[PDB]
Amino acid sequence: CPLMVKVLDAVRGSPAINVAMHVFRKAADDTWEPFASGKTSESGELHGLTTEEEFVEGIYKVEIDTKSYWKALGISPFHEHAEVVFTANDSGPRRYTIAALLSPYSYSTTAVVTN
Amino acid sequence: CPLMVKVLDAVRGSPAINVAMHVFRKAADDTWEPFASGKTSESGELHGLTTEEEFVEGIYKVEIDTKSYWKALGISPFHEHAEVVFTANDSGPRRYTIAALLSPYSYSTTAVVTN
Ligand SMILES: CCc1oc2cc(O)ccc2c1C(=O)c1cc(I)c(O)c(I)c1
Ligand SMILES: CCc1oc2cc(O)ccc2c1C(=O)c1cc(I)c(O)c(I)c1
Repeated sequence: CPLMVKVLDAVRGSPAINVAMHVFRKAADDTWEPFASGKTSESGELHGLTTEEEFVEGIYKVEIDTKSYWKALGISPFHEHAEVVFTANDSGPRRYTIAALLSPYSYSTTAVVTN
Repeated sequence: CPLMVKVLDAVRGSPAINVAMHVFRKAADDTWEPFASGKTSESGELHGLTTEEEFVEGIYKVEIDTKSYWKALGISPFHEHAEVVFTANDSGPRRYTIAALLSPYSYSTTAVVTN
């Protein structure tokens, strides 16, 4: 699993379940082409987005549909989405977890990059 | 001052000085148009980006150049930039402070919205 996304909810103290997201890879003309997408599981995790062979060096964007999540909970949110943009680099074997902790007017995102 | 951006450095415990950012506004054809830009001062704040009359309803994106900030301190960070996308002024004019707290592999962003 070269790339996994985990989303938590800071209002309810729980995984953020059924959060949709799309992953994009930056093309040579600086546009964003779709790469993978899915919705978080009951654990707040989205697995299986890509494979080692496909996940080459480049700039990637994860767009997490936080607005729909808060709307489904009846809570007014600030952001249209949470966007995480990063370069994937080959420095030995690397697995990436992109994590996001969500509140209606704030989010915190980190990366856990391991071998 | 309807739109202000404040950036802090979580490694040094200080304002993040000389951080460049660009603000965009979504046009009716759904492209991002340039709206304003600037860099943070010694206080970590960027004031004066827009005016009440120009800052109409719309979807705005603030792209904060966090990568250049960390690279100048010798650090190779995870993110290319921090992106903040939000609908503004949908219920009348408000004042927005966008805040970002930066670490090399993580950032937290919030908004303070006042009437
Ligand atoms: C210390 C855990 C943690 O704290 C945070 C605080 C934040 O503001 C934002 C994100 C996190 C975050 C995670 O990224 C996280 C949580 C779990 I549970 C995991 O299994 C994994 I992998 C990663
Ligand atoms: C970048 C600003 C900021 O972002 C954060 C994110 C967090 O998760 C926790 C705290 C902060 C935080 C601040 O400490 C802060 C905010 C304002 I508005 C200030 O006027 C002053 I002085 C300090």
